[PDB]
Amino acid sequence: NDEREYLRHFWHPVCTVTELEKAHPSSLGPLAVKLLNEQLVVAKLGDEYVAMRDRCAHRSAKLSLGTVSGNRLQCPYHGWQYDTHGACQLVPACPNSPIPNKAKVDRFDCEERYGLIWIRLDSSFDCTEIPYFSAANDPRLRIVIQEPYWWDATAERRWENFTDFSHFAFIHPGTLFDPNNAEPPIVPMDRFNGQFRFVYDSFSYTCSMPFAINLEVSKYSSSSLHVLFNVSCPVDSHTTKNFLIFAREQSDDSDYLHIAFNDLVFAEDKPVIESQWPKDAPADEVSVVADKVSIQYRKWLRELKEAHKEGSQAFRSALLDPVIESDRSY
Amino acid sequence: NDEREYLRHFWHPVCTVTELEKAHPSSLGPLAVKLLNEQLVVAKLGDEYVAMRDRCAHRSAKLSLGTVSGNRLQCPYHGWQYDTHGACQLVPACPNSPIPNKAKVDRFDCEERYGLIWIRLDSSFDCTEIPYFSAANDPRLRIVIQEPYWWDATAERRWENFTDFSHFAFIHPGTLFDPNNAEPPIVPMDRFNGQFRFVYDSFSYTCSMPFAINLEVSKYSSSSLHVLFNVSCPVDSHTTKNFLIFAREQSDDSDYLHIAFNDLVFAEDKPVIESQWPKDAPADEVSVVADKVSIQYRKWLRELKEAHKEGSQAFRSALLDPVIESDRSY
Amino acid sequence: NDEREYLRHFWHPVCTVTELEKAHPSSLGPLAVKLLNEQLVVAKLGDEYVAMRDRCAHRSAKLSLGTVSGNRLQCPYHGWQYDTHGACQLVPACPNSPIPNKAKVDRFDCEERYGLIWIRLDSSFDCTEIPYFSAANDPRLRIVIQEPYWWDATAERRWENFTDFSHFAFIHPGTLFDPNNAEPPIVPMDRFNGQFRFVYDSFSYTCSMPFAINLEVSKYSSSSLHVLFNVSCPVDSHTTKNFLIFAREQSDDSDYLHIAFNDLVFAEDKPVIESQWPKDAPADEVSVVADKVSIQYRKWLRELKEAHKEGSQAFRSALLDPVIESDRSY
Amino acid sequence: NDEREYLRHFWHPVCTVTELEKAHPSSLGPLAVKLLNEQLVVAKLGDEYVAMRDRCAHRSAKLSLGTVSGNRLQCPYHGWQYDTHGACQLVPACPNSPIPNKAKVDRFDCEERYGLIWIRLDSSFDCTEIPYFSAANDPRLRIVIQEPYWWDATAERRWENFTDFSHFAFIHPGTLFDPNNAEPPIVPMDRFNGQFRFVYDSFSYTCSMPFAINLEVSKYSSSSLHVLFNVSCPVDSHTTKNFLIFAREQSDDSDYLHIAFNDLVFAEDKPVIESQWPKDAPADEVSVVADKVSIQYRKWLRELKEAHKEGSQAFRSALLDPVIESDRSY
Amino acid sequence: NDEREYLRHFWHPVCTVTELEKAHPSSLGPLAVKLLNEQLVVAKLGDEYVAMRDRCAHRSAKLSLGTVSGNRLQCPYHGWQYDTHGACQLVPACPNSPIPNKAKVDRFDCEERYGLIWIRLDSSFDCTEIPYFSAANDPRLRIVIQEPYWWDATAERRWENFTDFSHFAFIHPGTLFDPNNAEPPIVPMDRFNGQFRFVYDSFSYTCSMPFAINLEVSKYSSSSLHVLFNVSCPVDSHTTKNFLIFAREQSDDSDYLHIAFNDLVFAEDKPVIESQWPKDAPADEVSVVADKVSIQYRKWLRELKEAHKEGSQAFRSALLDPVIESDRSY
Amino acid sequence: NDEREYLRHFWHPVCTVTELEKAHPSSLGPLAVKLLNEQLVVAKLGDEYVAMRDRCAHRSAKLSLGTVSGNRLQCPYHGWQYDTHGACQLVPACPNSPIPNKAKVDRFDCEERYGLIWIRLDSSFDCTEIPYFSAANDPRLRIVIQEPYWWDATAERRWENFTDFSHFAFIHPGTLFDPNNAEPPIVPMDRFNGQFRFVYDSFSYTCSMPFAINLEVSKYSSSSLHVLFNVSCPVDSHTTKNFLIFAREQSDDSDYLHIAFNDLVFAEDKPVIESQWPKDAPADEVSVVADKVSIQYRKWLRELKEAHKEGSQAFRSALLDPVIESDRSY
Ligand code: FES
Ligand code: FES
Ligand code: FES
Ligand code: FES
Ligand code: FES
Ligand code: FES
Ligand SMILES: [Fe+3]
Ligand SMILES: [Fe+3]
Ligand SMILES: [Fe+3]
Ligand SMILES: [Fe+3]
Ligand SMILES: [Fe+3]
Ligand SMILES: [Fe+3]
Repeated sequence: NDEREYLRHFWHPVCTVTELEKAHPSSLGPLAVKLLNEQLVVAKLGDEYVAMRDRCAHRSAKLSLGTVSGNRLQCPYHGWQYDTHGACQLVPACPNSPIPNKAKVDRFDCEERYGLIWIRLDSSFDCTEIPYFSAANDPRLRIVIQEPYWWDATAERRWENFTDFSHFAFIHPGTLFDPNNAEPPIVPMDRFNGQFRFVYDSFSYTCSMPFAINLEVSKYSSSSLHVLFNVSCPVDSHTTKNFLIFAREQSDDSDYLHIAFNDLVFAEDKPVIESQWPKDAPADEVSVVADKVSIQYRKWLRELKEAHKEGSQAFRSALLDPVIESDRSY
Repeated sequence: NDEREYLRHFWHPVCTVTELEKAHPSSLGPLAVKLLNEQLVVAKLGDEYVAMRDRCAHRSAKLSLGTVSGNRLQCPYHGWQYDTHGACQLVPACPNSPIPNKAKVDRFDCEERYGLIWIRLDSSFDCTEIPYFSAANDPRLRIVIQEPYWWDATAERRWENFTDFSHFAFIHPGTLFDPNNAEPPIVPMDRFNGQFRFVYDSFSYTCSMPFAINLEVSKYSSSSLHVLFNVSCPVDSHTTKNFLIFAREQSDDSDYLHIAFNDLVFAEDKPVIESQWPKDAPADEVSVVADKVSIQYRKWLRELKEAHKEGSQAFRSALLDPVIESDRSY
Repeated sequence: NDEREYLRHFWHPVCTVTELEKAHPSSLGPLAVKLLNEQLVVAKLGDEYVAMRDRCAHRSAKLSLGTVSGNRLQCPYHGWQYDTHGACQLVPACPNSPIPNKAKVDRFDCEERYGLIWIRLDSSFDCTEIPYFSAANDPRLRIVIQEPYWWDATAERRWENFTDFSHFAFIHPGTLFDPNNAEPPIVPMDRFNGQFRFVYDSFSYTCSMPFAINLEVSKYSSSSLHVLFNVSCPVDSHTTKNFLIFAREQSDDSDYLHIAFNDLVFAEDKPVIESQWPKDAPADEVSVVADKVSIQYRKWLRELKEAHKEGSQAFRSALLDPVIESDRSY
Repeated sequence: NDEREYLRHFWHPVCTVTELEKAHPSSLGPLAVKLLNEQLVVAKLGDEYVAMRDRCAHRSAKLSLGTVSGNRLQCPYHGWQYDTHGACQLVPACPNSPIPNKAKVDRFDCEERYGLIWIRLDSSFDCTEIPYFSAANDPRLRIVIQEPYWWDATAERRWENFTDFSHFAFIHPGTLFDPNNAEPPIVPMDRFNGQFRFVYDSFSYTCSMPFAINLEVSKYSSSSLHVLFNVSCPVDSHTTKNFLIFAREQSDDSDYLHIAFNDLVFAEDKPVIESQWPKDAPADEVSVVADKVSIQYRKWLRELKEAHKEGSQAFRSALLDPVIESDRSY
Repeated sequence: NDEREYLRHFWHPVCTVTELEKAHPSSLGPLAVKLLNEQLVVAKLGDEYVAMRDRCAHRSAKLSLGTVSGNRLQCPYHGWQYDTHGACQLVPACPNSPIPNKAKVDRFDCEERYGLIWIRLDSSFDCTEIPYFSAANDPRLRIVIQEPYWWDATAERRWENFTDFSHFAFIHPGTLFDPNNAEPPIVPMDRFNGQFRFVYDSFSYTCSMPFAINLEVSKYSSSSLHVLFNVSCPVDSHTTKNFLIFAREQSDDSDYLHIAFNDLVFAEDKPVIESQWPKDAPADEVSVVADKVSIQYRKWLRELKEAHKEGSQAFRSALLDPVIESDRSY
Repeated sequence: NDEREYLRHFWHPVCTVTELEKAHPSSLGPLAVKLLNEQLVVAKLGDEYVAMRDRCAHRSAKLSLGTVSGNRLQCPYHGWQYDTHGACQLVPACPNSPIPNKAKVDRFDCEERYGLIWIRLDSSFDCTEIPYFSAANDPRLRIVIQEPYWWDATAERRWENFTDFSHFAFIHPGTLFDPNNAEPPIVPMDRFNGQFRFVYDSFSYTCSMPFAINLEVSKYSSSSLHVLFNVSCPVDSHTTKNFLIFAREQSDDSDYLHIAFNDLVFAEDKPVIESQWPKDAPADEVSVVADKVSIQYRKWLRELKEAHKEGSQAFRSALLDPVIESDRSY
């Protein structure tokens, strides 16, 4: 249902690498996944992470109950095998007949990065990249990948909560609220290279549109820096599979000191954000000046929506044209 | 859809008072309630039981997850606070900024009586009143408020089961059937003051429309009184939250003796009334002579539903115009 | 919804006889059954098994919560009695007044055979008959009736699964796959007397349309016959209630030896056939040559569907007209 | 613990035959049974039903997790095979070396009768036999074997419950109590051939000691006989596994008509008999005159207990010596 | 097991009055209860709360599954009736025989007070009274009786927690810890009339030995007073059924404002107190000067233990001899 | 009782390091653990993994419910704090009073190695060391620490299952059985340095007594290594917490490929080893030639158990004295 069609051009994370390896005893998958209400299967065929529609072209069985055979995905029902382009190469019942030309299942751009598996459902605008994680490569940093966490909220609403400042005092009094710096500021926001960028005082955001946040917290550079990377998988209209990867300089402490803390603040948000109805933000919400980030976010998604209808070039401009508001130089 | 629109003009019970006090440790509420598919929140602000739509005007969190602070209801997300008129009176993020005029939520007529909280969603026709309970104030009687009991059944069908005389022999054979009173009488039924009134020998029904039933019983076992006040709340298309208050003259025995008995009668009804399908009674049900109470009630509802269409006064007339069939005065 | 209407003309099994006896302590029933999204009640009235809409004419209660009384079915709410023709013959509340002419509930052809209760919702074409079980009569044979097994898949897909050959190697490797007889044959299929007939080499299939299969196996081991009779009740758009009656001539062994093995092959099919989506076979399924039985079955159903809209005798032609493709005498 | 040792000399039922067949997909078993706090395994070896300690000689694994292999039982751990005499005849790890003389597990008299598997743990007295079911042979009769029902009560208390008369009015008011035959008779009891015999007026009891009851009912309605055969497996100190086989000559009705009614009377007994504490009847129980059957049963058990410590032929006397109290010919 | 024998002379609460009325639809009971490992049944026979051993003298069935008939308790098995002295008065099976003299079940002192039902298992020292609740009678005070709450701890350990001062800072930081008055004092303790008495600054304890606490909190008499009455039922060696009744002057607020708060502080204690092992305080616990109350408590229980062995007069002295430590005059 | 007393002199693993870090959000612990029926608490105080009895010296709360504060473990009840020696260093209630000398809890030898935490309950014989893991430090190998897996089985029987050669054909037929290596060899077994050593062709076992097993495998499938280190922890009379660490040379594949495989092997063992009864192997088990490893191990344990009785040095000798059967050097 096509108010969300523009979302198909972006790269979305569907599972962790370790979720795929855990899925089937072979460690190759297949793993079933759902993205923007599409039912897909992921599997490692050879050296490629391949993503096809989880529906076989023959009698419509789910390839995710199949098995990986060599470099192919084998349907569990009558054993057809599919190659990295989703084409059937073996029909065991008539191995000497021709393979019908329609014996084919849709395939989607599937690439690994940062420890997660990303899928891009519609490549026809050739102008979106996998979101940016600042801490990959940086060898001073230890990187932990938390289990995915699922919310009954939309990627847009989850996004907005992660970049929200006004809510600390009420949802996170014990864990995030700084009573001396109690009231949030207004900050300039830049569009650059498909990302939103803004800073605090020091927290620095690089939000690859639509659903990814890259938050670099430094302790006025004195101590040492901490990076949060949080991206929402729009599973369906009501649901998100949410991924948090975090990196830290100070690696001497326990990973589960941080994992529990993150876990805690997410548990504080979840019941509120899930309560918001209607699940998608209607046009009768009343804002005030602290909501700059949420408004600017919605402004740009609307433009990306309209730009999409106009077509490829319009969308490329909408996404990548810079819109600088601050003094920082690019 | 809006075939139930007329029902919004009546007072409906949403919860017992204890339910609201129990809902949150402050004993002030808030408590969430569903009335005719509407999501509402109920709270004690100062001296008032207040009812609002359970949806914040900022970013649409459920206020039922919030907390009562002072004489206002404070949202869980960013702590906007709403007064007894549903107007925001504090935006914690910009305390030195003026509150938007649209920063308000719908408020509803909300009044406590008999130990229950009543809400009127539409007050425009200004002509409905909270059902009549005969045993309030009468200091000779001991009143008990059972816990709400829920049925997968509509308020109309719950009402028809309660005033039905024909089911005693079959659903309640060992608890309410009188062997040599096995065939039900046809009875005069008057409309007075927006109530149905009729008796049976005694059993004296005073049913404030649409969903309340007040049954006084001058026992053939006592020469002393016993009173059943039952009111169905239509929470949605398929289910009711049902309330039972009963008073008794012979107040010397255990409350639970009668509570257990009522609970058993309802247990005998419940499966059968839930089995009735469609949930709303269609035109092809075939009534008989002994269904006089069923018929008059469907007739009055149908008239009231029509009157609602033709506007305020035609409704006030269909409710309040008297119609006498028996030989009593009023 | 008129897409499945032609199926109402066939006899469908809804329950075993032992199901009807177990369903109520009388052993006469009533038992609630669902067929083609119709809610029905079955009860034993005298010497007849009769079937009615499980919805009482009076106030729409479910007669399946009622009791059998002599030779009628008694609604649990107000006690109306319905005879074998679905006619109300007693109304307790006015046992003298005349019973209305609308005091009837629809009655459906219902007759027991093979230990199953079969229902024909539409009899206006008068050309359909209960499926053919080869092994009734045959006193050389022991007949076990397995308990109904439910799947989340449609009767057609269930059917195509039962008659499939290509799948043995992949979902039944250790239970049905013969490595010698590893690749599937294409074999003549006859239409005779409304049944599909075809044979293997020694497996003889007789398939009373649409959802019944009678398979005779003259195993390559001795002179010891085996018959499997499998038939799918289409209870709604997504689910089947399936029955299996099996007969064997080597009958000195335990029934549970064959029940376990039967159950195991069904356990292997189930997750896969259930996985198939959409539940109903769409036009974009790619067949190969080995799918002959599938494609001929689907083609015959289509003729039966479109014969139905023509009228009575067009259907009877499409169903019963012989169409023989092999050299066998009928 | 030597308080219950005399019971090891009787045949006790441990499972139905259909239990043994259902317990493993071969239908040969093995099935684990518990009797008099002994853990046993039952399996079908060729034409014999054999019973062994469910504890393998080698490393003490449970043979009930094993498989039947030809005419032996195969331990699941290291594959030792035991024959009908409980002797190991194969040791895979050294199939040439001599099998030790201790490579044996205890074997117990085990023979099928009436559709049940019966076990005699001690055969050294050679004077006990499987209880007497009156209705085997009788081709006028249909014999139903109900599924075993478990109670948390001892076999004696189960027994005294079955033969009780005073309780009908209070736990079976609506199912067995006759208000005409309201008060219980005292009736002669004979000991003959190791059974208690007594009759009512038309109920004839034959009770093969200790825990079996054969009750024949020539009802006051016509010439239609009914037999109930009930027997308690003492599985430990606190619990019974009880069996009921029932036969009827009026056999045109459903089995489930009698199974439900049977089950209902047992449902009524169960909570009460289970409530009795201590589970074993202490000396301070106060009888009245109507407890004749109870007191004679308990007295006979005591003689059987103390005859046991004397030795073989003292027991056989106490058990089999006739002791007739009525005027009937044996 | 007889380290706890002295406890049988005290009055113990076993249930609330409303627990007895809820237990059976008659509102008369019977209700089963367990005290110091004794299995008892409570029932209202006439105007008396009667308590007997929950074991019938005939065949050992539990009278708690019976019913109250007139002024008697009727066993559920064979219908014997027991009067307020535990004597059988009716044997329905031989209504014209003599009633055996042993047809009797033990009866125990059973009296209601404060809304609870108290049982005294051993009256032979005639020198213990039901604990003292300061707020009964006082008409300025509203009295609420919370549902009983069960802990896996002993009455002695639960007692000591309720009178503990040192633990606020750690188990109740959010709810009871007063940071300005952070460290506990040492207070003089008096023995008077079987009660311990001590005060704070103002909290005033009157602990009727062994297991009852009566805590009067006044707000330096300025505002208004609040009374907590908490008593532990020593169910068995590991378990307590705990009763809290509380009274307040200020009755204008919700009962469930206090009930939730109490509930909260109990939830804070429960997992700690349950963790203490061994469950009974062994002789190797190390005390410090803040533990005066716990030591003095243990000193007196030991003396009551020894006094009991010496006999009645010794015990009466131990319990009632005054031992004044403060200046207050008696 | 103290037949397992000798086991207290060995180092035993109680938890993985992550288990301790995960146990409480601080990542410092505490974590409760049971070792040989002893209740202990483990925490990271400063630089040390500390193990104490999980029982406060004040009033016996479990310190595992407490929190780590500074370099001490703080009790949940009154907040006594214990240093790395189990001595209380702070009594919050009387900070200006001296701490009692008996205010201390038993402390135990506690050391981290290989990612597990080891405890030695008795250090008096000072002659045991933490088991040997061959693949620590070897930088060519990738080490994985599985989650602890629990078995209702003793450490002795778990060990015997792991070194057993005779069960492959039966418990693991499709996962570890080699068809033409179906009969197990008898092998030389040496005692060195308190370890059993033996090989099989290769498979090289190094089993530090009593419960550790270090198995190196130079594959016949690779010419590269794979290492299994398995150690059972006896938590009580009937159960074990089992640890598996494995290293591999070919580190290029998914950890989960092997994790899933190990988990499947254990799944095949588990039911069978749990079925073994009695839990501790009695003298009447009949061993055969192929049980050489079983026999030598029971022999060495029995000797060690005896040596413990005769004192420190006789034990140190029975553990450490070498005994060579093969032709290798050491
Ligand atoms: S469905 Fe995939 S092979 Fe038939
Ligand atoms: S959503 Fe309610 S205050 Fe922001
Ligand atoms: S609804 Fe069936 S009898 Fe009235
Ligand atoms: S334990 Fe039974 S074969 Fe070894
Ligand atoms: S047990 Fe109480 S009457 Fe028989
Ligand atoms: S019990 Fe641990 S500090 Fe008191
Ligand atoms: Fe947040
Ligand atoms: Fe009713
Ligand atoms: Fe199949
Ligand atoms: Fe009975
Ligand atoms: Fe406390
Ligand atoms: Fe193994």
